[PDB]
Amino acid sequence: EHVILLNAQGVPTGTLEKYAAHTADTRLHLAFSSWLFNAKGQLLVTRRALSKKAWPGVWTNSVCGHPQLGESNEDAVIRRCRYELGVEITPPESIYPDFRYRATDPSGIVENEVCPVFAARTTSALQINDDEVMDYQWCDLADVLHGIDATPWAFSPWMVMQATNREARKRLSAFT
Amino acid sequence: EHVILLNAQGVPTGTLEKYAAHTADTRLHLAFSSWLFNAKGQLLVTRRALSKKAWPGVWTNSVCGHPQLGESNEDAVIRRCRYELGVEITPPESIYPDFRYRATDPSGIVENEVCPVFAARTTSALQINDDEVMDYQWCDLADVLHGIDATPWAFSPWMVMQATNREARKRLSAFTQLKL
Ligand SMILES: [Mg+2]
Ligand SMILES: [Mg+2]
Ligand SMILES: [Mn+2]
Ligand SMILES: [Mn+2]
Repeated sequence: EHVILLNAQGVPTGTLEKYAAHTADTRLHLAFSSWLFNAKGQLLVTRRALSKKAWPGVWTNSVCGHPQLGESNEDAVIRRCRYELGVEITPPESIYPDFRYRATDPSGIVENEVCPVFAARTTSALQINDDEVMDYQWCDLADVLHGIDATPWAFSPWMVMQATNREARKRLSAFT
Repeated sequence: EHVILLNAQGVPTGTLEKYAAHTADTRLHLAFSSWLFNAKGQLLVTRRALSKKAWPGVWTNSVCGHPQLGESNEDAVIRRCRYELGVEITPPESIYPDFRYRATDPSGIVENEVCPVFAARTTSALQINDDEVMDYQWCDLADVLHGIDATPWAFSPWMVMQATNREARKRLSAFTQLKL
């Protein structure tokens, strides 16, 4: 797998192997973030495996990943949902198209991404890939927002940023 | 380093090497838990390092540890605060002396402990020890308590059990006063 390097204006300029790409000096690249809800409207929150290079063991929104060259964001979401969670989903919907962020994890590993945000509903049972996900919780979106608002440090920095953007929170609040 | 083994009634029967002790079938042993507040009354919350054998990478209260032979529970608090956090403290106050818990961690390691709970003030700057703590935050107690209420699964189970104990929570609240 790779990541897609982006210039200032967001234009793809080349690629890097994905593992090699995330370092203390990560360069800007393309990503996505997804928030998954089940048919009952519960939010899936996941805990990243301790083997992930960036933010291992961190609670976060359902699924993130890295679109490959010429892959649509919707297809990347679908792909990683299958890969990380063995789950089938409805067509992903746009909830925060212009999200972009840079952050450094506790060991000094940086994410630096153009990271459009989506939401979808699961249409099958999860089947967990424990190389990616070490724990998960189905919960009310309302409670998750309360926890994000009270102890943001207990969640990934991008999950906090996405959830605290007015429009994004508005749009996630509707999948319930 | 060892742990002090306890029987049925809470009576020590011997010691066991610490690493060897914590397994899928951990025996009952002595521990402690401490909640630390700075002068301003903020609570120190910490994130266990990824290398901890039990609940690695989990957010929790300030410091937990295991009294050793000849050591009082309070001196163990003092020692671990220095070892894990580099920090000096005021005399630890007993806020939940009867706390006991058993729990299995995400990879199946069991903790099975008599774990009196304390609170104290820090009196020096932190010098975090990265072999034990990977992250930390100074917070308002109320915020932490709201977080635990909302998403209890995001924290260590013992942190949540202690914080929702009415008596222990009242003492935690007393430590939020600003103290020069
Ligand atoms: Mg991912
Ligand atoms: Mg400890
Ligand atoms: Mn990335
Ligand atoms: Mn123990």
